[PDB]
This record gives sequence, structure tokens and C-alpha cells, in this order.
Amino acid sequence: MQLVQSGAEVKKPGASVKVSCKASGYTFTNYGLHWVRQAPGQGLEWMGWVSTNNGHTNYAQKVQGRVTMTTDTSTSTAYMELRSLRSDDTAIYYCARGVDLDYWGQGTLLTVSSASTKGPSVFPLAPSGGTAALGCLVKDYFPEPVTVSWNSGALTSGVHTFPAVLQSSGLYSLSSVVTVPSSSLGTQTYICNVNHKPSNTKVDKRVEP
Amino acid sequence: SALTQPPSVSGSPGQSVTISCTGTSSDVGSYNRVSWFQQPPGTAPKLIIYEVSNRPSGVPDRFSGSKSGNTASLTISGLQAEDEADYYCSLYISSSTWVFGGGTKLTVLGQPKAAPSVTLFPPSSEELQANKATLVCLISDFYPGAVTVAWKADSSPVKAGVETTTPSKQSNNKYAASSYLSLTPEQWKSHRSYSCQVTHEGSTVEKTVAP
Repeated sequence: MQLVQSGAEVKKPGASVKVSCKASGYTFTNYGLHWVRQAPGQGLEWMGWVSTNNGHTNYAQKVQGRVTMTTDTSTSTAYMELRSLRSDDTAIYYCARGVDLDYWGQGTLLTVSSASTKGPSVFPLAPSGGTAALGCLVKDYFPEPVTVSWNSGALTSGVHTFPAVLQSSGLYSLSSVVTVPSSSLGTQTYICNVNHKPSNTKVDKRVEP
Repeated sequence: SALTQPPSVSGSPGQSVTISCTGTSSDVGSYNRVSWFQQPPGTAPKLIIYEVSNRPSGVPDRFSGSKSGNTASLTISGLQAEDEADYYCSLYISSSTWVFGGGTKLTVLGQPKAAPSVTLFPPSSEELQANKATLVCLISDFYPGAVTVAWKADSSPVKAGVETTTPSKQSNNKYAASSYLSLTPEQWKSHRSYSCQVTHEGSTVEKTVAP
């Protein structure tokens, strides 16, 4: 019924990471678990299997020697530790249930980079059919993602937050635009709320004519 | 990926398409626990076939699976637009070991052509005050999902400072993309205008902004 994975991790080369996968809504010890990763734009790659009732493990030749898979039956949680991290370990890591891999967690992003996390700079995109487009430019953050809301979630109609661009700086930018009535400009207040969890930052920006 | 899949397959609604997963007599030819997974963009994989031919409850009947020789095959009999996804096979090869195929991207054709909508923003006062300048070109609601973007300073091609996304599918099954142009405040003030020119299926449309 549920596999819920831990939050995204940002690590330097040579460091270690340990991610987790909490099971619920089924009998934990009745099914083994797998770890499967997926590098950006690439295919699924099986990392290993860990039993929840007999102590056995088996790992992909590729990560043998620097992976450890364990379980904690007190909380129905599986753990995967990966050591001596390299840049191309950067991937989304999934846990999956059982011998056919019938249910998957939502994934944990691991970014391995010499660059540090960086929160965004936010700029207003002022408004110029009876409607106007206004928005927020979310510049130069790392890694993904950012989320954007408008007026703390009170404004939802007509919002389009676009996929990010990865720039030649190695940082990301995106924009969020909302289409509103032109008559509203200067009597309604518009504020974008930008969240960048990797840097533990939140930014509010008022967008005025 | 010790199992080989075609990088891409395509067809039109109602057609049948088969995606192959090819190994050797030592793996696919010797073992029977073949799974297939359907993965929407930005989503976890979903199991849609297990043990070569069985469908998990709820998976549409048009998905079926077979195996012959050293190839396992996923067949979609009567394609629908909602079937667009990446598909993966996997195989259990004893000794607690699983192996995946490389993945296949499935395209379902037949959506009508839709020209892009373009919104272009100039640099903000605030960014200029920070001695930076970004032009923002937002491109939406187009199909098929490919565009090229060129920028002009007055009428001359812009050769530096451009960043453009790959198109991605929107929730309405049309596509979106963004292009950004980085300038100095001095470059932005010094020209009469800048334009974002978007080319879609041979047709070029545009927006222009001026300081």
C-alpha cells in the first residue's frame, strides 16, 4: 500500500549517503525490497536486494563493496547506504517491493557535486482580451526543484509554472506566470511564494505594475 | 543494461505496437520472471506485466506480454494517447539478481498541430539595479513537441547568452518550453529592441520588447 522515501540529498564526491524507505499498509516482513536508481535521462539500474525476514542481501557488481542495505523492523524501514560517492552516482533512487517489483516508492534525488546548494534570486515580471500576464523569474538555484505558489495558495486559476532551464553556469532558472484581469492591476495584490527546500529557503516577491 | 530495447517506438491510435526486450539464451532464453514497467515523465515506474504475461489488477487489457527465444515482448493492442511513456523490461536471473532493459520511449501520433503561444518579458527594474538583465520567452500549448528559438538584437542574430529548454508535455497534452537571454544592462539599453523568434513546424512567430 505505501513506500515513502526520505528527502533529497546533496553530497560532495567521496562522501557517504544513507537513504531510507518506510513501508506501510502491508506486512513488512513478507516481502523483500529492491533499490533501483535512474541517472538523469537514463535507464533504470538495479542496485540490489535485501530480505526483510532472512538476513540475506545481494548487490549489483557495479556497487558491490560500497553499498549496505539493512532494515529496521521496529519502524518497517529499509536503509541503503552508498559510500565513496562519485559524480555519476547522481540519480533518483527508488525502493521497490517484492520479487516482481510490484510497488515503487516516490524516489529520493541524490546530487553528487563539488558545487554547493544555492537558493534562488527572485525577480518580478511586471504586467504590460482584457487580461494581463505577470509572473516571477526564479534565478540561479541548485539543485532542483523549486515550487511556486501565488498569494499563499489563494490564487490558483491561470497559473503556469514552467520547467526549469539548466544554464551554462550550472545553475537552474524557471518562471511562473499568472494571467489575470487587467482591471485587477493596482487593486489586487500579487505575490509569488517561491520554495527551494534544498537550501532551506523561501522567497516572497510582490509583482506590481 | 544487459537487455536490449528499441530506443523508441511510435504508432497511431488504435494500432498495435510491440516493444522487444532482447537478451541471450543464458538470460531471457533461460528464465521466466519478466516484468514490464510503464514510466510517465517525472513519475516512479509502474508494474504493468509480471511473469511474462500476467497483468496486475486494473491494468488495461490492451497491454499483453509474451516471450519467444531470447526476446520478451510487450504488446499494446489498440494504442491510446494516454499510453505515451517510457517502458522497461526486467528479468530475474537467479542468485538474487535482477537486470533491466534500456528503456523504450513510446510516442502516440495523431494529435492535431497546434501553434505555440508566446509571452516575452523584458528585464525587471530590480534585476537591472543588480547589474544583470534577463529576457524571458515563455512558449506554450504547442504540438508536435519541438521548437527552435532564435533571438535578435534589433534585427541582428544574438550569438551569446541564450538558454533554451527541451519541450515537455503539459497537462493538456500540448507542450511547453522556455528560452532565456542574458545581457548586460548596457546591451539592453543600447539597442532599440530585442525579439524572441519561435519556429514550429516551419512557421516562425515572435514577440518583441523595447527598453
